[PDB]
Amino acid sequence: TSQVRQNYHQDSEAAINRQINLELYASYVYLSMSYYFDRDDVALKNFAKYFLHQSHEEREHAEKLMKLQNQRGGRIFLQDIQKPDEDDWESGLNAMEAALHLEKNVNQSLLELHKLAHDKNDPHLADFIETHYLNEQVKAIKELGDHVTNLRKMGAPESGLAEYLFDKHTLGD
Amino acid sequence: TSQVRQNYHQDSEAAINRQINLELYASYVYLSMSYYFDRDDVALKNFAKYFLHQSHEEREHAEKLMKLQNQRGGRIFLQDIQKPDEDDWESGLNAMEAALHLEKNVNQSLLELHKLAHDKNDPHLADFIETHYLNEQVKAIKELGDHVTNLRKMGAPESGLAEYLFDKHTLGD
Amino acid sequence: TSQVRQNYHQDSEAAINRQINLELYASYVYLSMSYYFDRDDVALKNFAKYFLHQSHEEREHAEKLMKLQNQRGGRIFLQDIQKPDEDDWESGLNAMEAALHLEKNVNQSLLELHKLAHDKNDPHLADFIETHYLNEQVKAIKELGDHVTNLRKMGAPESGLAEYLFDKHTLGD
Amino acid sequence: TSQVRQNYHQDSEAAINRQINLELYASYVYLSMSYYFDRDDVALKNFAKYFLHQSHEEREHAEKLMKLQNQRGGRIFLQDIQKPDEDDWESGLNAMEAALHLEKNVNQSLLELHKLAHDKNDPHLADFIETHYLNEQVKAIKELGDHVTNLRKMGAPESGLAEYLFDKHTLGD
Amino acid sequence: TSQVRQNYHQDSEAAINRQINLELYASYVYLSMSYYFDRDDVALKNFAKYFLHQSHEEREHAEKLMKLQNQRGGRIFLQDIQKPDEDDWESGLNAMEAALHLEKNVNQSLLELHKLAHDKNDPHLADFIETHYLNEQVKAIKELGDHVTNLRKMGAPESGLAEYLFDKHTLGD
Amino acid sequence: TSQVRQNYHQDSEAAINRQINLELYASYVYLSMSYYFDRDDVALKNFAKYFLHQSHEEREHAEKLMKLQNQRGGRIFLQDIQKPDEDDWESGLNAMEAALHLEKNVNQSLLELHKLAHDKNDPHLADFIETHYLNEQVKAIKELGDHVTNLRKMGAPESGLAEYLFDKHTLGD
Ligand SMILES: O=C(NO)c1ccc(C(=O)NO)o1
Ligand SMILES: O=C(NO)c1ccc(C(=O)NO)o1
Ligand code: NA
Ligand code: NA
Ligand code: NI
Ligand code: NI
Ligand code: NI
Ligand code: NI
Ligand code: NI
Ligand code: NI
Ligand code: NI
Ligand code: NI
Repeated sequence: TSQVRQNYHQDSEAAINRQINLELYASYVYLSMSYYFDRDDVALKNFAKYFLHQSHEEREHAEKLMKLQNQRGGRIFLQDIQKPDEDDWESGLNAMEAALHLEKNVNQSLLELHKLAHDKNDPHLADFIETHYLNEQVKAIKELGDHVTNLRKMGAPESGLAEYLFDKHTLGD
Repeated sequence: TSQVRQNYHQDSEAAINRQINLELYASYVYLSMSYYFDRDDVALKNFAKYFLHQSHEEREHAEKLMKLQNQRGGRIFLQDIQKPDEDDWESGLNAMEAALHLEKNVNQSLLELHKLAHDKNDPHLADFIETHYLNEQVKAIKELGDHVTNLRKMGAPESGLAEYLFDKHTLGD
Repeated sequence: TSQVRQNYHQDSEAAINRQINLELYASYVYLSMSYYFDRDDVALKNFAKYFLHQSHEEREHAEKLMKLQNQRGGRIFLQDIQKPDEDDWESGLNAMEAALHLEKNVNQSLLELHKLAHDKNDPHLADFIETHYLNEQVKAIKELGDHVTNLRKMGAPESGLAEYLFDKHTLGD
Repeated sequence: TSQVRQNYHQDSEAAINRQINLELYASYVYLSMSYYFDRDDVALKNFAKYFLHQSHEEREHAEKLMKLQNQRGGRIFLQDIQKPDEDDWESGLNAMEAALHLEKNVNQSLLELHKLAHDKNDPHLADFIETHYLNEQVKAIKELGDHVTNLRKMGAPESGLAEYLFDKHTLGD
Repeated sequence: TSQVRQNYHQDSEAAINRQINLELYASYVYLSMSYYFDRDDVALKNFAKYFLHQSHEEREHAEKLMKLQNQRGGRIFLQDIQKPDEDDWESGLNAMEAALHLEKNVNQSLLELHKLAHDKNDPHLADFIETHYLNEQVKAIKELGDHVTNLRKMGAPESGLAEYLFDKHTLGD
Repeated sequence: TSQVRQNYHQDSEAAINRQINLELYASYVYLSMSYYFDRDDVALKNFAKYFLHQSHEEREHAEKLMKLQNQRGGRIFLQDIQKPDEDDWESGLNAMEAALHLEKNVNQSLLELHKLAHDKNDPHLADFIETHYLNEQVKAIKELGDHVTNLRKMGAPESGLAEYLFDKHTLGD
C-alpha cells in the first residue's frame, strides 16, 4: 500500500475513480454539442464556442480529480468513455436543456460523493469537494437555467430568429 | 519555346489560361452583387462590403495564376470577361445562394485542373493548386453555407427584418 | 423610378454605364501589359509594377463611377469586358505608346460625357467629372508622354540597354 | 444531403470518423501515462508533463479532424473511447516504447487514409493529411525513438538513476 | 533495421542519398562561380555575392535532405563530391546560363524523385519534396531566366559595359 | 599573368590550392560526424550541433584561403572532395578522437605550408598563416584533447551514461 495513504477509505477511492470517468463523459458530451453547432445546417458559432469551453472545463475537472487521487494514495483506474446519448441535438434550446440535465446529474453524483466523504470522516476530501466542485456546479446550473429561460421567452426553438439573436447578444459578450 | 519551361504540358497551360478567365469572371460577378446592395432601394452596406472584398480576393486569385503561368514557361492568353447572369439579385439570401453556386463551380473547375496536373505528372502544379486554391474554396463554400443557413432560419427573404439584422450582426463583426 | 433621382437624364445614365465598361476595359489592358513584362523573355520588373498599379487605378475609376450611378438614382448595367487588342506588346516603348493612346481614348470619352452633362444642365455630374477624372487624365497623358520621349531619346526599342536602364532609373524611383 | 458537400466520398467520411475516434483514444492513452508518472511510487514530474502535453496535442488532432468533417459536408459520429491497454506502465522506458508503438499505429492509419483519399481523387483531403498530420507523426516517431535510444544507453529500466537523470536533463529543457 | 522506419522504401532511401550528393555538387559549382568573379581580371563583386549566396542555399538543401533521411529511418551514405565542369566561366552571362542549366538538371532529378515517391505510395516524402524543394526550383529557374534575358538584351557578353551595369543595378539591389 | 601578382611563387600557389581542398575535405568529415549523431540509434543532439559548427568553421577556412589566392594573383583550381573514411563513427569518444587526428593532420599541412612560405621569402603569406590559421588549430587541438580526456575518465565508450551526461554538461553550455 502507498506510503502516503492516510485516512483514505477504499470506498472513497472507488467514488473518485467513478467521478473521474463521469467528468470525462461530460467533456465528451460537450464536445459533441459544440461540433453539432459547427454544422453548415446549424451554424451557431457562439453556441459552438460556449460548449467547447465547457468541454475543456470538464476535462480540467477530471484532471484535478486524478491529481487528488494520486495525492491521497489511491490508484487511478480508467474505464471506457461512453458515447453521448445523441448525435444530433435538434436546436440551441434543446442542447441547453440537455446540458442543464447533465450538470444536475453530475451535481447529484458529487453530492453523494461528499456524503460518503463526510461519513467515512474524511474531512480533507469533503473540503476538496466543497471548494473545487460544489459551487462550480451551482453556478453552472444557474447559468444554464438563465439561458434556457431566455431562449424560451424568445420563442425558441420555433423562431430561428430567437436562436440567432441569442447567439450574438448573449454568447458573444 | 521559353527557356524556363520544364515538365509543363500544353494541356496544363490551356487549363491555366481557362482558370484565369474564370477567376476574373467570378470577380466581375462579385462586383455586380456588391454594387447591387449599394442601391438606395436595397441599401445593405455590409453585404456590399462583403461582396466587394470577395471580388478583390478573386482578382488576386487570377493574378496569382498569371504569375504561375509566366513562372512555368507558359504564355498568358486573355479572353473576354462575360457579363454576370443577372443585373438584379433580388435579395441578400439569393445573392448568397448564387455566390455559393459560383464557388462550387470554380471549385469543380479547380478539381479537374488538379486531376489533369496529377495525370500529366506535374507535381509542382498539383501542389500549387493544393496550397493556394483548394482549401480556400473549401473555406469559402462552408462560409457561404453558414450564411445561407442563418439567413433561412431567420425567415429571409420574406422578413426584411432578417436581412437587416444579419447585415449588422454577422457582416459587420 | 428611384426615390433619390433628381435632374438625372437617362442619356447621362447610359453614358455613365458606358464609361464604367470602358474603365474596366482599360484595367484589363493594363493587366495584360503588366504580365507581359513579367515574362522570362521580357523580364522588366518595374514596367510590370507600373502597369499593374495603373490597372488597379483604372479599376478604382470604374468603382467610383458605379457608386456615382447608384447615388444619382441610375441603375448599373454591366456588359462584357473585351479582350485587349494584343497579347504581346513587343517592347517597353510600344507598351508606353499603346497606353498613351488608350488614355487619350478614355479622355475623349470623358470629354464627351462632360459635354453631355453640361448640355442636360446636370452641374453636379459635370463637376464630378471635372474633379475626379479630367485632371487625372491630363496628368496621366503628360506622364506617358514624358516616358515615351525619354525611351525614344535613349534609342528604344533598338537598344535593349535603353529599356533596361529606364526600368531602373525611372520606374524604380 | 449537406449543401456544401462536393467531391466528398462516403468512404472518406467513414475514415474521418474512425480517425477522430483513434486520435481521442490516443489522447486517453497519454493521459493515462502522464498520471502514472504522477504517482508517489513513480514520481517523475517531467515524464508526467511530457505525456500530458502529448495528450492535449492528440486532443487537438481530433478537433482539427472534426472541423474538417463539418467543412466537407460530412457528419460527425462519435463512438465510445476505449480504455488504454494498461493501468500501470512499469517504467519511463516502457511508457516511451508504448508511445512509440501507438504513434506508429496512428501513423499507419493516417497513411491508409491518405491512400483512400488519393484513390477517391479527393486532393483537398489528401493535402489536409499531407499538411496537418503526416509530418507531425514523422517528427513524433523520430523523437520517441531518440528518447528510447537514450534511455536504453543509460541502462534503463534497471538503473533508476538513468530515468531520474533523463527526467531532469532531457524532459526539463 | 531502425526502430522509426515505416513505409520507407529502400529505393527511396537510395534516391535521397543521390539527391544529397547532387545538392552538395551544386553547392561546389556555385562556390566555383562565385570565386571566379572575385578574380582581379573579372572583378564583379555582386555576381560573386550572388553565387556565394546560392552556394550556401544549396548546402542547406543538402542538410535538409540528410535530416529527412535520419527522420525516416534511412542511413546517410556520403560519396565523393565531383569537381565542377569548368575552372573558368568566361563571363557573367555564361555563368548565368550554366547556373540555369544546373538548376534544370537538379529540378529533373527532384521530379523523378517525387515520381518514385508517389509510386512507392510514400505520401510524406512526396509532400516533403512538394513543399521544400519543387517550388524553390521553379523560382530559381525563372529568376536565372530573367537574368539571362536581361544580360542578353544589354549586349552581353560582348559589351563589358552591360555586365558592369547589370552587376550594379540588378545584383546590388 | 595577373596584374596584381608580386612575390607569389607558383609553389606557394599549388600549396594554397591543396590546402583549400583539404579544408573542404575536413568540412565534409565534420558534416558526416554531425549527422551520424542525429541518428535515432545514436541520438546525441549536442554532439551533432558541435560537429556541424565545426563543419561550417572549416568551410570558412576554405573560403578565406580562396580569397587569399585571388588576392595574391594566383588562380583557384578546385579538385574533387573525397568521401570521409567512415560512414559510422561508433561513439562520441571515437568521433572526438577522429576529429583530433584530422585536426593534427591539417595542422601539419599548414605547418609545411608556412615553412614553404618562409623559404620562398613570402612574408605576407607566412603571416596570413600565422594569424588566421596556426593558433586556431592549436586551440582546436587542445579543445578536442580536453574532450577526449574527459570522455575517457567518465568510462566512455562503455558507459552510455558517460556520453549522455557529457552531451548535456559540456556540449550544451
Ligand atoms: O453528522 C453526523 N456526523 O458528522 C451524524 C450523522 C448521523 C449522526 C447520528 O448518529 N446522530 O444520532 O451523526
Ligand atoms: O494503373 C493506373 N491506372 O490504370 C495508375 C497509374 C498511376 C496511377 C496513380 O496515380 N496512383 O496514385 O494509377
Ligand atoms: Na501538398
Ligand atoms: Na468645378
Ligand atoms: Ni464537472
Ligand atoms: Ni456530521
Ligand atoms: Ni477563386
Ligand atoms: Ni480611367
Ligand atoms: Ni495524432
Ligand atoms: Ni538545390
Ligand atoms: Ni496517383
Ligand atoms: Ni581548418
